[PDB]
This record gives sequence, structure tokens and C-alpha cells, in this order.
Amino acid sequence: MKNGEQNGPTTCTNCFTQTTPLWRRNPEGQPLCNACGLFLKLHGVVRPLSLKTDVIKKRNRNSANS
DNA sequence: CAGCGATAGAGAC
DNA sequence: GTCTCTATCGCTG
Ligand SMILES: [Zn+2]
Repeated sequence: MKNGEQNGPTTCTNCFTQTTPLWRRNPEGQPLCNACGLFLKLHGVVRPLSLKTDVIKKRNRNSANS
């Protein structure tokens, strides 16, 4: 389609967040967003998802990213 | 050209 | 000053 816009709604099975810079996955084949896969895998233990937030701090960038 | 992993940085008190 | 949590970068095919 010429729309090219959104067509596949990915869902984080851990926090349902649809806003993320990189989609991660669990060694079990379950889809995760950014922090869920990075944080859960490194901790190996469940932790209050209460850390759920819709606001993410944006960091600086390189001179130019193609 | 795009996607991913690992490491390090920053913030608040 | 120290500690924790999260994101981006660089590299390869
Ligand atoms: Zn998530």
C-alpha cells in the first residue's frame, strides 16, 4: 500500500507499551519492548510493573545517523 | 542498508 | 559521592 504508515501493531506482553525505540524478545519467543527485555533478562526476577511510564527521556545523538 | 547486544552514562538525594 | 535504571552506539552480513 502507498500508506507505508503503521500496519503491524506490536504489543509488549510484559507492559503492553506500544512506544519504544527497539522491540525486544524473550528467549521463550515472547515479544518485549525496550526496557522489559533489557531489564527483565538482566534481573531474572519479577518486579512491580508499577515502573510503567508513558514518558521516556530522550538522550543526545551522534553528529548524523543515516 | 537495517537490526541487535553489551556497556556505559546520567540523574536524584 | 554512590547507586540504579534505561537508552543509545557500534559492528556485521
Ligand atoms: Zn514492555
